[PDB]
Amino acid sequence: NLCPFGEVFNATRFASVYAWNRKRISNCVADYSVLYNSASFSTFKCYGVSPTKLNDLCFTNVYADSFVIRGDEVRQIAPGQTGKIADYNYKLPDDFTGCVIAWNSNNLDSKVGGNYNYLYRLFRKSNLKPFERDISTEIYQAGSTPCNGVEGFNCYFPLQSYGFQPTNGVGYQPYRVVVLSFELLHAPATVCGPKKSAAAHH
Amino acid sequence: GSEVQLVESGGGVVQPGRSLRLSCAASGFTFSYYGMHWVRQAPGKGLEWVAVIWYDGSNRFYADSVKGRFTISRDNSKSTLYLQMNSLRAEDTAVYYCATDPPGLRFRFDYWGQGTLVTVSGGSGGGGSDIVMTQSPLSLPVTPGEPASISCRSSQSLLHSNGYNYLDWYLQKPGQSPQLLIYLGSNRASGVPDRFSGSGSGTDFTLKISRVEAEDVGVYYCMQGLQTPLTFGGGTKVEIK
Ligand SMILES: *[C@@H]1O[C@H](CO)[C@@H](O)[C@H](O)[C@H]1NC(C)=O
Ligand SMILES: [Ca+2]
Repeated sequence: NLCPFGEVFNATRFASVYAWNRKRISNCVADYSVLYNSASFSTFKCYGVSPTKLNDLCFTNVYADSFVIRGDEVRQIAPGQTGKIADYNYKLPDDFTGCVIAWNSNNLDSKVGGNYNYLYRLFRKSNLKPFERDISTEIYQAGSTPCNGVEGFNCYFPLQSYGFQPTNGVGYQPYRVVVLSFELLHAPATVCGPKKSAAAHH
Repeated sequence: GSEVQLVESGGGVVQPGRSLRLSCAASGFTFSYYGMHWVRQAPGKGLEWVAVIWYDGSNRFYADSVKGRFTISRDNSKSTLYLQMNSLRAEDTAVYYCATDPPGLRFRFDYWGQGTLVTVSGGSGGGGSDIVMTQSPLSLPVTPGEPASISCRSSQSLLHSNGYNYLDWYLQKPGQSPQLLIYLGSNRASGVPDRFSGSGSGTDFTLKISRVEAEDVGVYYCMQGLQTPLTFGGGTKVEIK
């Protein structure tokens, strides 16, 4: 009953960041060590918890959040960050207990002429609360004239594509990101590390 | 909307092989939210897209005929767009327009400048994947007050899973710079009278004028904004009979 992290990290397609995907992990045996010793990840930052100490702990639920952003925004997937991604797209809490994993995906997510499929939110009436997800497409009212569902002066469609292109510098190339957050409820813990087994050993 | 101003400079007469830098001073709107384009028109010819730069400078695309020789850049703190042209050739001779592109929904030229003239004294490209736009008819003599319709087919579907058709129509009145008429297949631009309407989907599109007025005379172009390079039709000349 290994935890299905392969379905998250190796998913053939990744969500746009404004519509970031969440997978709930429960009732399985987690080995964060196979992730931590990988070397394919350019980013593996953990907040609060040590990644090796992670294999010795138990949680009620583990949430895997995945999306694509560009390289120089990966730094925004951290507590206390501001910027277009953290303010309008995916927001980590200041008390974040968990890990941010990222790697470069130019070879999958860029194409000549540009990849327009990946979108981010450029505007919003207010910053997102932590782990809030906004998937709406209302014309954004940048000025005092109401928009009433019509694009116009100071009336903007709020989602915009990166246009990822293979010759872009690395700070502009696409990065796949997995954020792991750990829930300890009052309930029983069902996600434990590999040294907890229910099978007899000889 | 009416107060948007784009003012190109830098044009002149230069020898082949020399360099020239175009400028476009923008006022009247938040320049740093818009992508910016250069579009050119050789004398007596249609419109040809040149280059685009993302609202924040992070991303640029070029037409193949200018790849490497031209560089597009911008200074958001001076609200100015630039075109650095190197190794000028005779075929580069044209009027160069800057145009704005609003956030989202891929490509659109919703405000145009005046042009600078640069004097150096419709194909699918080498690989065949560039979208070709074909318009019909070439000229359309019209009597005032009677309807008009013109058509545009594209070599590739402009319908996306979005449900959007990335097709626009642009009008160039005689002696004027082009202007947006219809965007995304069927939406009128601000101020376009309701006697204009665009229809169609996928690969076949039509523009209809319910009752042509003499101020509607010009050359109408279709254009796809689905992917780069951005490509225009050959244009349809609407004139009074
Ligand atoms: C994903 O990719 C390869 C197998 O194709 C392997 O290196 C890795 O362990 C797989 N699983 C995870 C969770 O990354
Ligand atoms: Ca746009």
